[PDB]
Amino acid sequence: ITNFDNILFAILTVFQCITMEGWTDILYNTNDAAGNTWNWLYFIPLIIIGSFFMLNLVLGVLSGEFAKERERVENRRAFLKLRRQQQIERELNGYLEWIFKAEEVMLAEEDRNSYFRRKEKMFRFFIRRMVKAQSFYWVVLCVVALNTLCVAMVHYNQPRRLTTTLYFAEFVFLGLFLTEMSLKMYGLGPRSYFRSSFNCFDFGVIVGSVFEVVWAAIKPGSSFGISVLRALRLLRIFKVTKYWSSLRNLVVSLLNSMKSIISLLFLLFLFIVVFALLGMQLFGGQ
Amino acid sequence: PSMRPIILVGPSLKGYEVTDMMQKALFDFLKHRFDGRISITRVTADISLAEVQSEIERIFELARTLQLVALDADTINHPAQLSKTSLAPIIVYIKITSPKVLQRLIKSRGKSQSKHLNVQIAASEKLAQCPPEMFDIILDENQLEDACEHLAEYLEAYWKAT
Amino acid sequence: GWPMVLKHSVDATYEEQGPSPGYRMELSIFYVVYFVVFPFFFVNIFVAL
Amino acid sequence: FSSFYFIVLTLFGNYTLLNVFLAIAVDNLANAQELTKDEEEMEEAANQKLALQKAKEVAARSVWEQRASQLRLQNL
Amino acid sequence: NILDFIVVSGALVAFAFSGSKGKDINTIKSLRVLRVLRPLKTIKRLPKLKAVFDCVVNSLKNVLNILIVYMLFMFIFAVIAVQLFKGKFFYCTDESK
Amino acid sequence: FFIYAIIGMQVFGNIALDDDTSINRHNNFRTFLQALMLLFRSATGEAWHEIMLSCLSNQACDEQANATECGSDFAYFYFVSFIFLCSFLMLNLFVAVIMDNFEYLTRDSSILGPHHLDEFIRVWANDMFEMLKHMSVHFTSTLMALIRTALEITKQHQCDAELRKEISVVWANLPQKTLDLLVPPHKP
Amino acid sequence: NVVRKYAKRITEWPPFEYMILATIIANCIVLALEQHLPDGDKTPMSERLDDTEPYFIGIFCFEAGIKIIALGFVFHKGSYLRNGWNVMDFVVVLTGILATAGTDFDLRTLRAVRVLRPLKLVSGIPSLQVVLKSIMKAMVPLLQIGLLLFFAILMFAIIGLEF
Ligand SMILES: CC(C)CCC[C@@H](C)[C@H]1CC[C@H]2[C@@H]3CC=C4C[C@@H](OC(=O)CCC(=O)O)CC[C@]4(C)[C@H]3CC[C@]12C
Ligand SMILES: COc1ccccc1-n1nc(C2CC(C)(C)OC(C)(C)C2)cc1-c1ccc(Cl)cc1
Ligand SMILES: CCCCCCCCCCCCCCCC
Ligand SMILES: CCCCCCCCCCCCCCCC
Ligand SMILES: CCCCCCCCCCCCCCCC
Ligand SMILES: CCCCCCCCCCCCCCCC
Ligand SMILES: CCCCCCCCCCCCCCCC
Ligand SMILES: [Ca+2]
Repeated sequence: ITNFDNILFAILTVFQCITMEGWTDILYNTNDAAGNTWNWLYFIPLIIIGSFFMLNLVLGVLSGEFAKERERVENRRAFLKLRRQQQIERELNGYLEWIFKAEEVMLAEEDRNSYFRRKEKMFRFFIRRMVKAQSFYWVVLCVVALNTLCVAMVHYNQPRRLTTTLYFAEFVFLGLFLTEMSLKMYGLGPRSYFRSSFNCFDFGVIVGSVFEVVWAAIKPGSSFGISVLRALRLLRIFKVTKYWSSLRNLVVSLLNSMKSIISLLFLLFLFIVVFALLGMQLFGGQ
Repeated sequence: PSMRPIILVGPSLKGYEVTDMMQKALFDFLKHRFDGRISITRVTADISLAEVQSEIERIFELARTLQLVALDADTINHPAQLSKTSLAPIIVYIKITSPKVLQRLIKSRGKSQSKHLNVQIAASEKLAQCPPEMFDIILDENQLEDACEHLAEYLEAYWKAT
Repeated sequence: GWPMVLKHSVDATYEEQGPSPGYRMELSIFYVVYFVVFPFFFVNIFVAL
Repeated sequence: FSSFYFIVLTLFGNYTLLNVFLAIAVDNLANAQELTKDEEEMEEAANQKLALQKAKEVAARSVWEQRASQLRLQNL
Repeated sequence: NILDFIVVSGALVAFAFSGSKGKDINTIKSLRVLRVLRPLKTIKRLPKLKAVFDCVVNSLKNVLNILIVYMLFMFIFAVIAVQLFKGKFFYCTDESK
Repeated sequence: FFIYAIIGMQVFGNIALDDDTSINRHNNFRTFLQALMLLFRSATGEAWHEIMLSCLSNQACDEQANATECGSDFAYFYFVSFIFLCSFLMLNLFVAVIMDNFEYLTRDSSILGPHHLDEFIRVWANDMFEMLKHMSVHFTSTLMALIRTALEITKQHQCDAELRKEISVVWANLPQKTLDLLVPPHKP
Repeated sequence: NVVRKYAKRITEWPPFEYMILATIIANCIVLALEQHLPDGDKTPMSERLDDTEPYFIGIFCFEAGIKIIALGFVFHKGSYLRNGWNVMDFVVVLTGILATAGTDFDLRTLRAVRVLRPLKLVSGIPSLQVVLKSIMKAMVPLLQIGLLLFFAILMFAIIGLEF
């Protein structure tokens, strides 16, 4: 099938070399049929002109089209609406912190003179001030980092003292993270706990980890590997770095256009399904 | 008076928990930052219509000691509402430049005033069309600390002036 | 050589056992998610950056 | 003549795939770049205006980004 | 200058260890391979080659933020894969055993 | 490519060729050209992991080479770093080429460019009216006038002043009066 | 005629559209449930999947009839066959009807068009239509790159013939 016995065979093998799939086997075949001195002048230029140069042109044309389309009227309108939303949310967060400090000083003043209501509310305010303090940030990152060390060292044929150690450390870490979620949710309040998408991620991950623990208790053999996703909370170290804004706004753009992404990964699915059914029609069972 | 007294106004109607709490937090900072240098009092008689006159002389004899005097008025929701009276405090403006954050904040601040949102936003806007020169100090910050240090720095400038 | 690794991954019975063709056939979703993330998403993320 | 299935599936599946995922990456990364840029520009603008008003009372770019500004002006 | 010094030092130590005794071949061959940085000298000499190198390093530093995320994500996938296929990639030459 | 070819030659150069492995008569390290062809093969992603696995430690060494054990576990770093570096450098080449052209790639048909200049050169062969219908002191003053009418910098005197400012800024290399002589023709 | 043309415009009430959607996903699952054996062998469940076809072709024909009687055909400059997506639905349903003609050469190539039925999901969800237009808008400039690639392939194929 890969020969130059005809114009159509030559076109097919040249096209196969263009895709850089099996282009050396075709070269190593012309190194046996003829000498190997002059064959590289046919294929290396072919690869450079068909796979490297053409990919360059495709990237250039696509990026130019993206730049042209991005600065239209409706796309610019949507981006400015997103920017306005971000600014409004930032200002609202600042004013909410203002009002929370007001609440704190007021409640302190009334307590300076229903009693269990005041007790529980000052306890809530103390927790909410604790879970935002910089030391809680560092202790939680230390726990998360010490968690990934316990999952990065699981290897084949590990000592049995290590297997039980990590088995119990998984329970210890699940308890610690459940405690952290409980304190954070009670302090900030559930309506505000889910205001940050990363807290939604943490809640979902610990729920999945509990589900995995239960499922392993039922059937020890399987392992869904959801307890590892707690390593993604190491990604907050960027908060104390001058690069928080870039990454945070990347995630903001992704979550904003998360509907135009799901309806892109779906059309790809539809085309893959169409080609699967076409391949089943043509080559099914043969 | 010997000194121009401090008056807070601008977010929304006084007596409502939003403006009351924002002004109370700023007021508490101003109190415990300048301990031994400012006087604290609560005023419930309408100066804008000047029992009514029983307290203005009280303001003087606090303002006559070359010390800052804080006016916790309960009826002032406008800088020009007092413009006719000779008391002449400094019209501190706790401004928030976008009504949408105001509305979402009223939603955020409990459940009671959610039905009082419309009139409070309307009066806040009414105060918003007022010209800036009517006010003494503008508080455009969103952070508590930045607005606090701005007001404190202007207060230091006034202190050094007199 | 990713199809070979996919074939080994699906055709894997248990720890310290030999293969069995067609076993654990639902472990292709580990290799469909991986291509969606690293070869498709992250590569183009670097190219765009 | 059954190789047209594979030629079409490897042409319209290695460039449509690239188109989709590169569009996602470019759009979202450009949005992030503009968001950080605009928030920083607004930050120093507000800081400068605040310094001016507070003292009054008491008394490069990438080729993509310059070309984006040019397209903005032209479409305006 | 550090690169130039290490190249020269490798050459001189390789010459010094030339005892023709066969005591150590791995070390002398490594000191030979260290010569390969020799053409890397012309990038400090040519200003335009150094400019291209600086542009490449600038692009690398531009994508350094997402490279950390990338290696963290691939570490997570590697750990998931280890939990899945650890110990299972064994086989016989005889398919029946 | 030079650095990596020389390292490959000097480290994996004496692996015994075996057509059942990935170091063959076709894909060896034994000469600069064969090593460079091997690296080009790996760059395009042709079973480069198979080459790595055939270049590892404890391989059969070539008969005419003195050493008995040949190949090394340096192959992991060698091949992985080559893939990373080659892909990154070729990406930078691609992006440099793309951004050297970005005004062409983002061109608009309504807005002018070198295309209008070349077409006006074609107009050389009155016809100016036909081209004004066909559009998006003999052939330089007209060029300046058309460029002025296309992109805008008494308003006519202001345009002349802007032209003079630009000409002063971009005075040509060792010209007596090249753009200055055009200014008398570009004024009206 | 025209007295009834007024009524089946009202028939497109959204549960009708979602029922057409439901039969599209049903047909997609039926297609994905098939298995193929080499030499004319067929599975015991493929017979049931083959019997379920007339319901699908009938529902598609009924939908086409509603869309053809409520709207025009080609005449009013806005009609069924003057919409790009409605032409694909017409091709699918008409070819499914024609596949029940009882001839020899039909089955091998007239059963194959049945794989375009998942695209009726795009034809029925306008958001997917606009997303598809967004995808395909950025691949018109790639036509010149396609011509260039074909020209390069021709030149290198001619050289390969020569040598
Ligand atoms: C601190 C946070 C960011 C976690 C990051 C951890 C990894 C960067 C490190 C720490 C634990 C290390 C692992 C600790 C133990 C092992 C097992 C070790 O296996 C053996 O001893 C080989 C088998 C044998 O000899 O029986 C191989 C290296 C490895 C995976 C190490 C590789 C490097 C790891 C994953
Ligand atoms: C995540 O990326 C990788 C990871 C591992 C191996 C290779 C890559 N990889 N593969 C490519 C390709 C191939 C060519 C032809 C050059 O074209 C494009 C599409 C542009 C890239 C580019 C990179 C790359 C990107 C950034 C960085 Cl720091 C390092 C490498
Ligand atoms: C005796 C000749 C044996 C085969 C030699 C093949 C060499 C092919 C000719 C060179 C092809 C150059 C491509 C054109 C673009 C650079
Ligand atoms: C955009 C990517 C979409 C691709 C999703 C499908 C790819 C292949 C998935 C294979 C699932 C097999 C399940 C096994 C059940 C027996
Ligand atoms: C049937 C049990 C195993 C299922 C096979 C896939 C398990 C892992 C799915 C993807 C987990 C990672 C998601 C990406 C987030 C980093
Ligand atoms: C026994 C049959 C011998 C002849 C078979 C020739 C191949 C059938 C035609 C395949 C064409 C595929 C078209 C795909 C278009 C997207
Ligand atoms: C005969 C060699 C056996 C293994 C010894 C080498 C182990 C791996 C060495 C990797 C060196 C990489 C860093 C050098 C260049 C930065
Ligand atoms: Ca390949």
